[PDB]
Amino acid sequence: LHYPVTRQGEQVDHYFGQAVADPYRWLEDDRSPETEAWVKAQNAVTQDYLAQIPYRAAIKEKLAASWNYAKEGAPFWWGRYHYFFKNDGLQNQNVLWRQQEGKPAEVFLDPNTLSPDGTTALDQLSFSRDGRILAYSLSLAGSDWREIHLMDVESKQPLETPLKDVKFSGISWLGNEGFFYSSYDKPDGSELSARTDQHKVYFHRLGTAQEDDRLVFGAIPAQHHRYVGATVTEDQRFLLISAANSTSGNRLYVKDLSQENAPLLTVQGDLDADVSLVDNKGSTLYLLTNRDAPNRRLVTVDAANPGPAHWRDLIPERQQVLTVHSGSGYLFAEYMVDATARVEQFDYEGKRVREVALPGLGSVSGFNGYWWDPALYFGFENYAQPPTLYRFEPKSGAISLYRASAAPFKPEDYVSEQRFYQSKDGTRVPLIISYRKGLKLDGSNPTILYGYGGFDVSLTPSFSVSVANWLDLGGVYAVANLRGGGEYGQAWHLAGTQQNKQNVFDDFIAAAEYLKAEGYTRTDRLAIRGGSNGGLLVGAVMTQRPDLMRVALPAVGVLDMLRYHTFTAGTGWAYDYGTSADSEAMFDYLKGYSPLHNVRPGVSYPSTMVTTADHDDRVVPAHSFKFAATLQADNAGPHPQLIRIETNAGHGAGTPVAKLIEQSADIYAFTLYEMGYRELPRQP
Ligand SMILES: O=C[C@@H]1CCCN1C(=O)[C@@H]1CCCN1C(=O)OCc1ccccc1
Ligand SMILES: OC[C@H]1O[C@@](CO)(O[C@H]2O[C@H](CO)[C@@H](O)[C@H](O)[C@H]2O)[C@@H](O)[C@@H]1O
Repeated sequence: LHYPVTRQGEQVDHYFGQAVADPYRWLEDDRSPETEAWVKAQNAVTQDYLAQIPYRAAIKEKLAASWNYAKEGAPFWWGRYHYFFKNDGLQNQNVLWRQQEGKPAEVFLDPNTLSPDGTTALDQLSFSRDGRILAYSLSLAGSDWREIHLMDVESKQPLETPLKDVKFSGISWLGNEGFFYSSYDKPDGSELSARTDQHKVYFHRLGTAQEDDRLVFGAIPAQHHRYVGATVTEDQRFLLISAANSTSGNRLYVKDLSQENAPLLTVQGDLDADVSLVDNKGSTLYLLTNRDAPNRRLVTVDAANPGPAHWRDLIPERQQVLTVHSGSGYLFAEYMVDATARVEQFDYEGKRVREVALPGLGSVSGFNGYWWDPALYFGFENYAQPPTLYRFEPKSGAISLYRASAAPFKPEDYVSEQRFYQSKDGTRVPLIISYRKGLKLDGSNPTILYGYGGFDVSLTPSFSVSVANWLDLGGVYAVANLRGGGEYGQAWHLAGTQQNKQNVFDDFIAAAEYLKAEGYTRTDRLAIRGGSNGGLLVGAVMTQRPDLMRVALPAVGVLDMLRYHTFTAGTGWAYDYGTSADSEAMFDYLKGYSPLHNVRPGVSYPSTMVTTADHDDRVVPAHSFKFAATLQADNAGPHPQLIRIETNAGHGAGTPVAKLIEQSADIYAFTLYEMGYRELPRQP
């Protein structure tokens, strides 16, 4: 195996006076011909390696055939039409259809006709109140940047010129006059890696040029924030503006639109808690918050004097984490019970109406709608159960099947069991293990252990065609609900942040030890996988315990923990990670686990396939480039250290089906091949 030559530069950084060498610093320049040439060379080596795997084509065909079935989402009613997304089976992007009573359904907006390779994706959709205009945002090549387009709803004709430089933005209409959106000024330098830290809310009035858009929030010094959002309430009475510097905690302001020149009132003026508006009933605001509530609570307050001192509990905090949805005049409290959903229906006075029975143990979607929706829809799924849609009539509580899955997977063929293993410090951590029935605990099953562990993100059961295929190939898929996550509230999250981050890695190592001890797998039949913060997870575990697994799959990972805060909106992760600029203690702790700085020459690393994408502006690909370069230079063992750079794709959202299939095929082929399989374990 011949890796491309990666030169080592002379760059040396200093942290509180301590020197740290960065030989691959030049790979951070995403626009240099040198970096572009290195990417092509690496991809060529990776493709040549994968080309030697005899069953890679079979895996890809197996995946494509099983993915090829009709899919349809819940209907959305607006104006004279009902809108719904559909995919005939293998369309790169889902298609937006619509239908009005008395007439046949028709294609309304087909993203597949917007690019030659299915890489342009539809993100936000927001109709004007009269239903005559639609504003929608599009992502190009998968980056976080967006363009907002406008179209006449009835004729489908494009209107005006698209708005540019939109990012991390919703689209909220003020009647039919125009809409609010968020944007960062175009950075000087590469828009894919340059730092952006001053998010602004603008208002676009129909019939004008974007340059004339009114600046609403975020320009004056006192309002500078890395993340800002503005939403007009359903009744058009209030404008809510949220503002934050990190992914946890936010300020919230409310402006009475009924009053002329109404001042911005402070709902929450500090960043010590997360607070969001669920809905409003007149001047009464319903807020979901973790302020003085680790597992969250729902409170109410009058918009005229909305401060925290006046918040009153409506749904008090419980032992389980709360999320609140609203629709049809009811509040739906979704609780997490060991990472699985339970739903309770409440009226706006906080009185419990009933518990909503769910089809089983898994995740739910939906239960969200307007006060005027006669019925609500919700979806249910888990690792062995493809998404199923149900219609729910809130008043009677009647539940009916709206759409059964057309997937070629039979839930009854699989086992999905939950266990709680002990981490190093004694903490019991949840683990959901899925596989085809008939499995023997003889320690030989090829297994993929997946985790994330951070940012209050909870890994609840979800159906994946790719995962189901791994199970059909005879594999075991195990998902750990590591600390750092939000499964058990804020305490669970904080136990995996800053100088406690090692707890997350310890939790993951313990999951791997449990799977081996119980006989599901063994060292040479184990692979670990994770993306973004989960990519860091894999990078840290493989550098700390390179003997623990056979295969490491870090996807779009944060791997240079000393410089991650210097790119795009990376500083927004400082609440979870801390930064090398915080103090000598934080710098030492970060350097102590930073994957890039813990690869050592002479060590034999497991087979690794680092994956990233050229338009990933969430986590710049340079993290992956420098890490892969270091592994190729330092690895002393016989196992391959490869990097696969997806072209015309980003962090992940909106990736076309065609690319998703190729990626999964490459990952599974590589994993089985590195585990020594000469043929597939089961008939494809
Ligand atoms: O191609 C299948 C791979 C091998 C086994 C699990 N896989 C996955 O892709 C799983 C299931 C869906 C999310 N996922 C994943 O790895 O996500 C990584 C990620 C997480 C967060 C942001 C970007 C990317
Ligand atoms: O594990 C042996 C098995 O591996 C295969 C398929 O990958 O070839 C590998 O091992 C060979 C040495 O036995 C190497 O020469 C070859 O490059 C490597 O891919 C099978 O051919 C062999 O039976």
